[PDB]
Amino acid sequence: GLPGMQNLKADPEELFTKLEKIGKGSFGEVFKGIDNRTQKVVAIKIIDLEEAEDEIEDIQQEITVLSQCDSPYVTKYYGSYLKDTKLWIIMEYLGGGSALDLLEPGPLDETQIATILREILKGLDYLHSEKKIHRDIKAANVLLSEHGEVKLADFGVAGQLTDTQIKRNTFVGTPFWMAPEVIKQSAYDSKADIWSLGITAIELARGEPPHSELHPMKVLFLIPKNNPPTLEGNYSKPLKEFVEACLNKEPSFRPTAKELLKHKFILRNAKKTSYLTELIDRYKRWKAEQ
Ligand SMILES: N#Cc1cccc(-c2c[nH]c3ncnc(N4CCOCC4)c23)c1
Ligand SMILES: [Mn+2]
Repeated sequence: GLPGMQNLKADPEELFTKLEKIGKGSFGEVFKGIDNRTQKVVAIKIIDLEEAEDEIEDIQQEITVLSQCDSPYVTKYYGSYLKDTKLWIIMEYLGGGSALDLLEPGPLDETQIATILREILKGLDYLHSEKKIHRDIKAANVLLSEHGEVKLADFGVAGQLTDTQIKRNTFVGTPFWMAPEVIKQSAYDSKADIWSLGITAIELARGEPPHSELHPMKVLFLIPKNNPPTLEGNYSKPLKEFVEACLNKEPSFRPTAKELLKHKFILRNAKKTSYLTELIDRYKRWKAEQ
């Protein structure tokens, strides 16, 4: 039973005008689309189910997790449609670019980094309160609306905790951002997302996560072996400390998302999300001169 799945008589090729490919998600490509009834722009992920086996279970879970989320900090889910062998997953469209794209014209300043991290933390606090774990936190999965609103996307590997299953052990995520306990498949919880947040903070400050120049297989031994990464360069002490707070090998030593919302780096530097339009405009202009 796939949540939000619509009637098979509903033809998504009739209900939506599929436009250009905007990227990829887990299991399929993502396209920009227009909802023909409201004229609102949507993001559509298309999965060829015939081109899949033992992935439908992971596909169902992504949809279930998305459907149970109701937050200004998480991409909205508008239902699923089956067209022959292809599943159309309709999601909220965010036109501002990902935090990673916004890094292309040049570095971010600490106000921008703090603002983005604060909104990610709002999303993480929501998910964690709902006993959900995102598991793929990185700048490419942090999307902005054209107004500067920041939301979490890519629920392809998200997990659910229950009163019976208080911890997860599955190997999921993107190597460079994965927590040591996830890579070693130890019992883990929401603290794994706090480690990925620390890596994301380095990425927002430097433009790339640690070990970015290495093969992802090398990081599978390096992350559990090495001391946790630190933020190197001329960055503020509160920013380096924020990074260090997230990047502790001991998960119980990592603060919760709610606690990090009161970190001095956030409180001293974060500003209204509306200021992020300057970053969106900077990217639009840059793109136009490439
Ligand atoms: N499954 C999933 C998935 C993963 C990551 C992001 C999104 C996504 C939702 N709304 C969007 N609006 C604008 N760009 C978006 N992305 C598409 C992926 O490439 C980058 C640009 C999205 C969906
Ligand atoms: Mn992805």
